[PDB]
Amino acid sequence: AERGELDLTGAKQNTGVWLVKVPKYLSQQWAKASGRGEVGKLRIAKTQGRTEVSFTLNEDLANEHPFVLQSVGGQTLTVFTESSSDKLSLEGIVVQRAECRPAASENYMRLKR
Amino acid sequence: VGIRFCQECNNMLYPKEDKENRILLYACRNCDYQQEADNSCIYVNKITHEVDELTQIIADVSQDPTLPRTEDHPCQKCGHKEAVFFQSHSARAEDAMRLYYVCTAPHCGHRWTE
Amino acid sequence: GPSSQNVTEYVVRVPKNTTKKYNIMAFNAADKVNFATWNQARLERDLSNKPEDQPWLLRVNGKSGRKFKGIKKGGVTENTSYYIFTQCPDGAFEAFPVHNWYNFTPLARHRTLTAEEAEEEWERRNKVLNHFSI
Amino acid sequence: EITPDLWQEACWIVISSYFDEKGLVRQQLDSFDEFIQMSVQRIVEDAPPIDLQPPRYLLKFEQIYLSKPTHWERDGAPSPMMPNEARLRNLTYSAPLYVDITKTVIKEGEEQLQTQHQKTFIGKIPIMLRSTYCLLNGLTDRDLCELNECPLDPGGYFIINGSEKVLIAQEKMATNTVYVFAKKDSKYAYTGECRSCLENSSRPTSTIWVSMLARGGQGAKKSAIGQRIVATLPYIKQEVPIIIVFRALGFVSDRDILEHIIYDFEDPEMMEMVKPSLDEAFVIQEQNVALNFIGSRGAKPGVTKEKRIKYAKEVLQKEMLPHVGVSDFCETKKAYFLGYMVHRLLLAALGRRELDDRDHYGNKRLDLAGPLLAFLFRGMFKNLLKEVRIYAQKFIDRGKDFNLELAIKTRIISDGLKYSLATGNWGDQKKAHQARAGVSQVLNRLTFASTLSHLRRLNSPIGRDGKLAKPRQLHNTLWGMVCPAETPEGHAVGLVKNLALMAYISVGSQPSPILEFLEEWSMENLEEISPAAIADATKIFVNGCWVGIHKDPEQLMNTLRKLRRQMDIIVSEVSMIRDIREREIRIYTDAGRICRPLLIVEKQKLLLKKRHIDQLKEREYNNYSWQDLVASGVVEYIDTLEEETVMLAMTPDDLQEKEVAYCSTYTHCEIHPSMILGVCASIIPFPDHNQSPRNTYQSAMGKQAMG
Amino acid sequence: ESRGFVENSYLAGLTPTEFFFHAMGGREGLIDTAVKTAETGYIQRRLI
Amino acid sequence: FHYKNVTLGVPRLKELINISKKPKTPSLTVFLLGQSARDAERAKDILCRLEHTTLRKVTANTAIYYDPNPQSTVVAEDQEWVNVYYEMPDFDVARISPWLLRVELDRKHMTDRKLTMEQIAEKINAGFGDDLNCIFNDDNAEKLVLRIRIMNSDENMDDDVFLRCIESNMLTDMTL
Ligand SMILES: [Zn+2]
Ligand SMILES: [Zn+2]
Repeated sequence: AERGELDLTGAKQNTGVWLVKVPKYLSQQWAKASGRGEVGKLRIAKTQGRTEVSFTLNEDLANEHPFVLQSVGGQTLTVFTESSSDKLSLEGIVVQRAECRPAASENYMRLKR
Repeated sequence: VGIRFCQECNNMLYPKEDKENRILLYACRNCDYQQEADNSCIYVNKITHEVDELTQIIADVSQDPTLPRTEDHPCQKCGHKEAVFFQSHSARAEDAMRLYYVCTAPHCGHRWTE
Repeated sequence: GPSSQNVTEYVVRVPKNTTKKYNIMAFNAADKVNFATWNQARLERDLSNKPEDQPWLLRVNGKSGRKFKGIKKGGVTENTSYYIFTQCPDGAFEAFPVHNWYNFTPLARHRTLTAEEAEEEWERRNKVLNHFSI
Repeated sequence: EITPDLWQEACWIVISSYFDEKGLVRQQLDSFDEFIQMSVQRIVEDAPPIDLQPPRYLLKFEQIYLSKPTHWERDGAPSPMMPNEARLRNLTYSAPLYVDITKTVIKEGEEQLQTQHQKTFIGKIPIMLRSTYCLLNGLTDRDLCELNECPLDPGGYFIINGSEKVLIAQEKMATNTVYVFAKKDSKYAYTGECRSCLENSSRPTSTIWVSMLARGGQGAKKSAIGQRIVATLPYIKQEVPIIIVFRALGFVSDRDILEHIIYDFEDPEMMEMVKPSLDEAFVIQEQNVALNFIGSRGAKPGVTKEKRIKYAKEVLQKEMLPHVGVSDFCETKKAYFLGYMVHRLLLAALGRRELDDRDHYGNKRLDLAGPLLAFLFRGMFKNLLKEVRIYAQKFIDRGKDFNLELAIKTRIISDGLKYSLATGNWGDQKKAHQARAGVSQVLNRLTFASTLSHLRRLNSPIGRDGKLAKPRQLHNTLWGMVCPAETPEGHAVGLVKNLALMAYISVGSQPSPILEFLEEWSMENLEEISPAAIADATKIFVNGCWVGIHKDPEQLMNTLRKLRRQMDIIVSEVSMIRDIREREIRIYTDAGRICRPLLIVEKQKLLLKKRHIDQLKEREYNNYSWQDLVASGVVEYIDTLEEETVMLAMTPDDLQEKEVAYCSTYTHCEIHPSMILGVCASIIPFPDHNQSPRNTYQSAMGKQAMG
Repeated sequence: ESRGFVENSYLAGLTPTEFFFHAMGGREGLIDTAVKTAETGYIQRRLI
Repeated sequence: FHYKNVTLGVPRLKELINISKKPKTPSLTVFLLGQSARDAERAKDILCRLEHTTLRKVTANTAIYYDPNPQSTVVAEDQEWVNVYYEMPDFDVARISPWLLRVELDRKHMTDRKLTMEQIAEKINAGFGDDLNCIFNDDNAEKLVLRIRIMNSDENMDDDVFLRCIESNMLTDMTL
């Protein structure tokens, strides 16, 4: 029990976490999280040669965001915390990184043409 | 002929000599990690510099719209009858008027001099 | 396998509060650190800078253990916030904000140096070898 | 739908569309409208406030206005001055300048009292005639004659004390790029250079060399190890080894340093060359002692230790490569670029890439009236803020109060610009010895073709008597952008030059919208990548700054070119180079590059079908012109750098016929090869039949013919 | 023809690529005369 | 320039006007006394005998190997001649240096100057000292190699960097 003491539990549990990049306007929508903090629902479809993840906004939060999965290779990532009681804790190791993007961002099609 | 990096501090391993078993040992000068040498040669200096640029030219040069083309010399590895040729365009230009070719067929990239 | 034919749907929440700030602790893969070898760790802000900005000092295994220095990344939410997504017993997902990015690197405890003496050393070396010439 | 052998009347109907819209002095009129809409608002907006002090005060500037040129009569009644009275009464054609200032007093006296004085007078700026801010903008010939003005007068000059002054475009070496030369007289065997300037915000431009000492250094010591890579940073006296300045940024280890400089460890020939660079820098093996080493020799030798470690901190942070980033964060970028600068110096020593050319016209930029008056306006706005303090402190120590309308010395900006323009020396009045002379000479009004040939003239700032021929001889890259025949004799042969008929100089834009597209098209940033995934990737530069990598360059290049073809998202004046061999991609957006239009060619046929001609000969009552021709992807502006990755055909009906042919992958085609001549050299009949020096004499002789 | 050989006569006229190379030759021939005068004048003044 | 290299005209004049130490192309014209002035072969031999020739002009490549014993012969095929020397073993006075230097020569550049490694072998010894020791092949073998070790009297400052210094010093200061 000391201030500079770091909890290693998460790591030693091999606890995994997911990492997702989110646009600010969506994140600004999320600061207005519905209810306790709910923002919506995540949908995951995996097939024999294709895997699809997306998130859909809460109907309340509204008043499809597909995910792009990103590699975490080349650099080991873990999450470590600082409590409001300044206690330190390692929650886990990052097992996934991702970046949701708005669907059909205008022309792209024109720039392909 | 290559180079050796330390396995602890990731630095350059120097060659050293031990007076016990007459074997080359590679040592570090930050830590003292050790190991023996497999080829037992250190320095080589090529003065002829007769490196054939067939090992330096890239296969995507056949996408250049400013290079001459030929219907005479076909490719051997694929049989395509269109090539694109050029000169050394590098140093060692004393007697350098050879003519390297590159096949223009997509996904062949075969290169050859003559 | 389920990674191929696997399907599912889970709820996502983003709580407006947390009991602890969330940061990222990044390691070079090239080191392939065995976290199992970490019996204990100490974690303190670096003392060279003599708080929230302070680089971290990580000391593995209490007394006898490894040591790393963590340096803060330039930005973390300059254009896009980073979230920690965690699976809950109810299957629903929980998202946690990333407060900061710290870069952790390994430290060389041996090989101490003093450039004052080494400056004179290089000059002497650049002199003795230059002498006794021809 | 194709145009067979009706070509001789078709090429002269698109050229007519060009000049009916652009004109001949759009060179001058477009750089001015830029300096006065954007480049002047940014200078006052990006200026440090003057917090000063007990209470303390605030002052910051918000918005700039202008009014139409006006003359104040003898009894103080204003009236708009027409350009003719300015010539008759020896007046000056200028416009007054205002600003909004807000003043908040901060004394924590339980209240923050703020107040503002909007539209405060500052000074007067000259106005280039026929601009968007002149009294003659957008008038019809019935009104131009009513003010006693000529409808054929081109415009593009100032009226200063009755006279008519014209600004000469000055040449200048390109910035934010790496050049490798070889001084065969001094101690160095090779040298690199990079002049950096952080987006039009710095009065100086910090330059940094990365040298390499000579091989034949007579001395048994250095005979065995070899040459040592050295660096000559700014604001320091002594040379510095590169490994030292590398460690001052962190990166003390020698496995991490030697991955910013060498991108693949299967190359023993290069690693052998960098080995004797560590031996002498195996001295400062930690950060703080390294900062002391460079911090020991500055403009001030530090007596204490903390000041040197402080002094070495910013000089390595705000004077080293300011174009990459000037913030104290993001110092991994200053390491990669400094590594690329050294990785490129070794390639020039192993003989794997050729040295750069000094006079290659793709390494030059041009300073029009825009980037010249903006440089002169900074040094006089700082000088106006430096003397509001001196008036505030003297006036606030007595603690009375403050009044700002009496602090602004209005004669600073008015007489500052008007002086240097009228006399030419590009400096200050007490600085009639430190300035660049020869700019801003008097317009030539001998004959109408001597007027046009004056508003289109370049000038290389090298000396006027140096006997070195290489800055005087004709470069081949001058094809189509500078007239080859027109030049004066005497001592100024080849130093002043006139630009060709269709040559167009760019005006500049912001790289913001391309960067936001690049990141969403699968471009890995520099930070979040491993230095081993860099050997088979094409480093992507933008405007001089390394901003990522990409494992699929060609599709991006064609897509970008295609986007540029419609200029759909890209200002049609950006150039996008891709060199297959060196495996990188460059993009430019700045001002000063010189362009010229060409005809885009698909597989082997032109993209200009007959449908474009029979509707282009009708511009009078159809509203279809040059602009609707660029926006349809049939012509395209081609810079000088981009002109090395292209394959041109001179004439359609003769070079694009399938046969036993020269080439078969033509990418562009010329409009008419007669547009490679200047203004005074395109009035000669059959000049393709004369000896060459004869065409030079007449072009310098039809400028003094009475008419 | 690709490196400077002009094969026409002044009566039959030159093609554009030949008109450019001719201009280059003329330009160098024009610079040398501009140098020569100053050089010779100064050296003669010294000697005399 | 329209005329190898000779300076004429007004720059040659002011090279004569002053007697500045630096002519832009100093050159001594030479004439030949005997039948050597008649036949091209003796002219060419005195030509080669006058021209300066260093070592790096007659070498193909060099390599620093490591033979702790002269019978180790790390490279595969040099064992024959080094061995036929080894059955006549001389100069094992103090030690045998484990560090070796191996040099390859180009007979093209060798014969054009009428050189063969015998004279080189004595002068690379006679002229530098006796700290070096040269054994060599027979020229009937196509490739001309000669191997050198330091004189072992020094082994009873590192010898590797010293050997690299000597290698980088002899190919430019040869004076053949
Ligand atoms: Zn080591
Ligand atoms: Zn093929």
